[PDB]
Amino acid sequence: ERGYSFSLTTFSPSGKLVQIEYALAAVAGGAPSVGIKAANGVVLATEKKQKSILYDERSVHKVEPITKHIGLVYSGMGPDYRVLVHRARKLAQQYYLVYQEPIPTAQLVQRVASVMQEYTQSGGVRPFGVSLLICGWNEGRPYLFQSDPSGAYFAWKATAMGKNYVNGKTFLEKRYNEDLELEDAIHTAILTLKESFEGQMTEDNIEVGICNEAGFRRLTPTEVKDYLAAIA
Amino acid sequence: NQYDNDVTVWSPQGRIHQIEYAMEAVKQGSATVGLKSKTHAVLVALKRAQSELAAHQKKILHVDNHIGISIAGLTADARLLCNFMRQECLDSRFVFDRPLPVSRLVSLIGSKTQIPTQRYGRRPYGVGLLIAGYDDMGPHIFQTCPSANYFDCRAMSIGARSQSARTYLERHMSEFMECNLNELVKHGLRALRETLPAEQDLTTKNVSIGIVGKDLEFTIYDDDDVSPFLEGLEERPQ
Amino acid sequence: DRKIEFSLPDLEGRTHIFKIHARSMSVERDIRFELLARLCPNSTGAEI
Amino acid sequence: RFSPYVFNGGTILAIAGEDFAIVASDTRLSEGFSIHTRDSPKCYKLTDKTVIGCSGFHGDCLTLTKIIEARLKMYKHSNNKAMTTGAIAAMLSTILYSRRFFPYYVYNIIGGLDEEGKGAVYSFDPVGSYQRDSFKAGGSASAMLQPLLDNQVGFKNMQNVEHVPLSLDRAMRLVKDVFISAAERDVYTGDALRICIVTKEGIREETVSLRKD
Amino acid sequence: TGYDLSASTFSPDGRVFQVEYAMKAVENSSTAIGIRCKDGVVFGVEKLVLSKLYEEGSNKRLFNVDRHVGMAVAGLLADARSLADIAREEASNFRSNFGYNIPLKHLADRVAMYVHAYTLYSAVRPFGCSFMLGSYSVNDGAQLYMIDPSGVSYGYWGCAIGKARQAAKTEIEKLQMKEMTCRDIVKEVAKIIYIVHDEVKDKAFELELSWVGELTNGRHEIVPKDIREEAEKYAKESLK
Amino acid sequence: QIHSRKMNVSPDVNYEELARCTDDFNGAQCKAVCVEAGMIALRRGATELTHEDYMEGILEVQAKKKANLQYYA
Amino acid sequence: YDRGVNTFSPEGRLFQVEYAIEAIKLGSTAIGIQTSEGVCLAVEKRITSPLMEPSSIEKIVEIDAHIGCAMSGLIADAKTLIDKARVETQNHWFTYNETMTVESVTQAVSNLALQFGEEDSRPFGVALLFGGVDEKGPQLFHMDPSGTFVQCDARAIGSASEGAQSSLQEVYHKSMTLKEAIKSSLIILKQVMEEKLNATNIELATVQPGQNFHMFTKEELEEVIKDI
Amino acid sequence: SYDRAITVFSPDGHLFQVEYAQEAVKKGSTAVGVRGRDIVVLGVEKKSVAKLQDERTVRKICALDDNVCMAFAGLTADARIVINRARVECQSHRLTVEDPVTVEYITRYIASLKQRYTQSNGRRPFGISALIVGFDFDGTPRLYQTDPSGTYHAWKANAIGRGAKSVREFLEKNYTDEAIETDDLTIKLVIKALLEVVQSGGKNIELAVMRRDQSLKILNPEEIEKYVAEIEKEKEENE
Repeated sequence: ERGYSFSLTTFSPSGKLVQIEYALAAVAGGAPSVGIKAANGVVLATEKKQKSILYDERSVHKVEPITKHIGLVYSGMGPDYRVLVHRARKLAQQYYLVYQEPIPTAQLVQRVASVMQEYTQSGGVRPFGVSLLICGWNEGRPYLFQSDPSGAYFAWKATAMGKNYVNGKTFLEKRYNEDLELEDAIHTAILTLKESFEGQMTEDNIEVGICNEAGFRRLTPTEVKDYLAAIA
Repeated sequence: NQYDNDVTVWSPQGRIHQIEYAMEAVKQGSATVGLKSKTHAVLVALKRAQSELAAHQKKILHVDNHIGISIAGLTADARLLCNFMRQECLDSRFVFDRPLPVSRLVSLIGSKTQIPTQRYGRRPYGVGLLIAGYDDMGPHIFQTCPSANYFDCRAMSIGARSQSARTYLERHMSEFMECNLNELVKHGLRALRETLPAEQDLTTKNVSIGIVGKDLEFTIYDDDDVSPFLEGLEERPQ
Repeated sequence: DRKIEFSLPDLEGRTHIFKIHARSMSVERDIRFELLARLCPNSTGAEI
Repeated sequence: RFSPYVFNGGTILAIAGEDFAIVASDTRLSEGFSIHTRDSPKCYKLTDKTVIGCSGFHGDCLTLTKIIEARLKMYKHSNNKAMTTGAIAAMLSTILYSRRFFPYYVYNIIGGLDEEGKGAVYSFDPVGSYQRDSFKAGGSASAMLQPLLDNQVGFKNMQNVEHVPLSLDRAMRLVKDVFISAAERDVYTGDALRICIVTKEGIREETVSLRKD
Repeated sequence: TGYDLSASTFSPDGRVFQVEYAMKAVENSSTAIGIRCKDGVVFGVEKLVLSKLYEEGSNKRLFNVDRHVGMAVAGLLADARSLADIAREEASNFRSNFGYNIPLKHLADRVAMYVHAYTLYSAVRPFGCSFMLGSYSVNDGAQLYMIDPSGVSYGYWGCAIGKARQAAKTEIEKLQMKEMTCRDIVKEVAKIIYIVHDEVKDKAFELELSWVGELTNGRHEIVPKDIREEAEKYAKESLK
Repeated sequence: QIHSRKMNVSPDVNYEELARCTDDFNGAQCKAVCVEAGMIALRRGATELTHEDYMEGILEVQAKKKANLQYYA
Repeated sequence: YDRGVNTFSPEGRLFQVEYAIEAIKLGSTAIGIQTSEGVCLAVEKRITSPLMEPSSIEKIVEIDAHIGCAMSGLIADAKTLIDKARVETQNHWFTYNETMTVESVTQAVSNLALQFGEEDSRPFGVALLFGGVDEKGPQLFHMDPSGTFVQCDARAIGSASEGAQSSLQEVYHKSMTLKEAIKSSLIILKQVMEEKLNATNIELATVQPGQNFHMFTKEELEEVIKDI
Repeated sequence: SYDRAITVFSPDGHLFQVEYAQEAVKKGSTAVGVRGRDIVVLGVEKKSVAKLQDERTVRKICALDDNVCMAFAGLTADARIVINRARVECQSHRLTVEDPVTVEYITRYIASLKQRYTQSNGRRPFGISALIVGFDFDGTPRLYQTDPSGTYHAWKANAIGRGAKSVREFLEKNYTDEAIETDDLTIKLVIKALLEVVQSGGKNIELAVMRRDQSLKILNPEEIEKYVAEIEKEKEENE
């Protein structure tokens, strides 16, 4: 390069940031997903459709572990997701090299969004087009956080991103409640995934990862086919 | 017109117009003529004056004991390439203890002027270098361009109305090999006098002559020792 | 074919345009206009 | 280990005349107990009116000579004139100080005419100090030549001795006698005595032989 | 228009016009052809004399990269001398690091990546040159390569660069190429240059010939040109 | 040469000198230089032409605007 | 309305340095004359308000003990060039034990007259007159923002630079004396300025081989006005 | 690294950005200042307090040293960088040559800093214009001023801000040396001059003097009522 370093994102005359608003439009056209925190662990569920019968399903993964107790999914564009995964993989290690202790789930979201917010203000790059959902049962009580391309972050009992995310928002408000179990949370997570999916729902149409206090765990397609009895 | 701004932008016809504009800057300077015999190389320049009280802007400048150059165009690009020119001559004088041959020094200039003709935010060097000197195999007359296409010529002229200067050369280029210095020089300044209006020629204030020779270091004369050369001339016919 | 341009003349067109516009009015015989044109160097004939 | 210095020898003499300058040196280049060559003069014509002598470590003498020859040309293309004698001595002092913490091992004497046609001799040191003197002798045999010219040229320690100015011809036989006596006692003083004479008309050279032991 | 400014923006149909513009800038130059026999490579460059314009022997477009590697450039001239300085520099590092002569397959690839590198950024422009690469080796044979301004580099038995490109390659395939010795081909290349370029465009032209092969012991040099003079004598037998 | 047919040309004129100094013109501009050079001779009342007449016509067709460009060379 | 700073004209000259010469026109006028006896020099201060202190506005600024200066154009852009030209004469004396000549001063000044750019800014906006006495007698030079360096016998620049140079060619010859050239200059000054000539509008600077410095305290100024 | 020029030449021969930032100085509050022979005075106007808020943080008159006093216009933030820079330079001058800093020296530091801040690339100019008042060794009181171009410039009376030329026109017919005779008359001179400024009801006038042998002493808001009383008494003798 040369040293141009000028930010391509400036304020509107109305007083808004236009490119961040356009990046959220690419998030809303992403694949639908949902995440539910119910009183002993967190359940994450995504909606993985192969566009043809020729694709392999055991190659590309959506529910992705970060530590042995921290998982992470997304709703947005594919290739930009794999950047900040590898960033967050390394960033969890410098906590562990210094403190010799597994990193809390609130501590990544401080640091991952700080990577992501500074990346918008920096020069000559677009923002990301990926929102995240981060889970983990650190110190008994589990956690469920949601970041966005605007750099912000929140803390949800249960939420949904992707397509028809406002329809599943009204669905989770009525169906879910204060407390549940882990097994009840998976039942309603498929019920809001069946709200917007296609016709057939098999072990390859969806992919589910969970947290316990025993640790983060990703479900194999056997038990997902086994939990597919009494569907939605 | 919108593709005629930067050096980087090619044309849809395939001609980078920034170089073509820099060729016009060479044509604004005063004319000068260089030529060579078998054993000598003489370049003659023409000066201009900004006003009557102002002195005339000098053209020929000494570089090394055999290499001396003429100039046309800008004056910043003149001294910027001149400081690079004097630097390279004394380096091989310091390293190899020998003078540079004239040919491969000019190849360093085309490499030097290449980079600001390709990268962004850099103008080409508007300059009109005529180069004379000895290597071990005789005299040489070189000319350059802002497009960095150096030419091993035998007699050229660059600057304002050099169109008429070139025409005199080919009808006397056969004579430019056997004649010695006294008529070799005054062959050359017969070519400058058609680059002029028809009422002034050379009146010991606007002409300079540099000669490099076999037993002769590159010597510049100006307006007082030029007067022995300016005698023995016929006037312009009409 | 011909690209004729119209400039602000020098110092003497202004004196002459003075003699065009201030011929035709009723003035005193003590005119002078080199004094007037040197006071307005950059001006159009409309400004005259 | 690798020691970067070695002594080579040589002896330089300069005399500031009234309208001239005489610079003399031997031609032996030795190292240790052996002779590399018998033809190695220390005279260097810088300009038409300035001759420098360089003794000491010979590898620094070849380097320091070529630095000065470049800066003479850099002066002329920048100022359209040549340097004076005192301007070269002022320039050389900054060059010798520029390697203060890794010095040259070179004794320098600059002789030549001033801008009034009088002899000027500038002596030096390996770090950069200098002064203008009437006569100096540098090199290996420097101690055997300074007190004799104090008696002859300086006219010191003599009662009722007049002060005649040194002529050109009297100065020639003074130079030819002191290198004969120096060659008897010094082992570094060689065979050929290159003598350069800087007048207001050019530089003349002259070579006188000595004993070959 | 609107998409053809930088070399970092794609057109809305899928190409880059800055590379497209610089290709036909090479097209406006004079004709330089190349051919190989079974034990050598023969170069031939038409050069135009304008009126006088130079001492003959000036600015010859047959460069010399290595002892066994030669050039035949066309298109823009000043950037061709830049690519010659890159190719001489690249063959020296192969000599210094690996201790033997550069193969022509690698030397084509290292240069073509360097030509490719100026087609990706807005700070620099693409090159306006195209050239040839001829070599010979007793362990390899005679190889002839070809590099466009975009960076595509592969082999040929014969090729032509310049204005006369398609009209000049129609008669190249009319020859036999396998069984020929290059000394026969030296007087063959003379007539292909001499057939094309009628003097209606330019009255004065002049022929150079470069020649590397088995007769030259692998070393590259110019033909004995004033010697033996069978280029122009055998070429001017095309009067009817 | 074609448009110089009707006009009185002094027969010491090289068109190759003209064609080398008429840079980057078209057929309309090369016609215009021939037209203007006739009237410039009509200004001073000369009948035949000269090389200077064409060179002044080139200066008019190119339309050099201003002055004080003297800080070159 | 935003083109390159480093781009040639389609006619072929330049873009921005042509505008730099226009920026000299809005500055005050100045006259310097080289005589065989010395170099006299003059300028107008262009006083705006009587509340303004007059001696805080200077145009003649010394460079060395025997070299003066004269500026017209942007003020603090010239103050960069003055500070460098003072230093580079001191580098000359403390490496050679001699004074840098009047021509060779301006060679070092005009090197970075055109060195503006991005790597390694805008061109400057001031024109200078350098007088001084050296081994070739008294000298007088003139430069510009375009780096074009030239020697003049008597150059006048500023807002009224055109009418000054025309009137100066009438009254100049080679065999002038010093005080004849001094009073001839201020006659040109009072024709080209608009205010009355007094002890506050102008100032002089005269360097000589004998009187080696330029030395023009006030009320010598009133001595010349009462003699004209 | 930002290799882009901001300020270039115009076709008429001017700069854009320098004559483009001086309007920001014209949209600031006014502050005037004169000098006597013993006591200098300078007074800002247009306090415009919110009548329920703090005021010791909105100070527009500060000091670089125990000799030199500040007053400016333009925008607030650009003055803070210039002032805290110049406090370092005047104190580092004493780390060098042991004198107190002359008031002409510190104005050349500010003007040279502000000039290269326009000459360089990718840098907005400042939008302030300062008044620099000091009474150095030998006890000679004098004042200077700056400009966004960076031209230090000595006056005897100054007026800046929104309404500068009107106050300068008031001082234009007020060249009396008798007003520079008495110190309290010179303070009443500025109070009469600041009365010609916007409303000036005795509350928006913050004046400060310096008796050349003492640090800056701000007059309390009782002498401001006292001096406006005698200015009203002196104005009553018009009949």
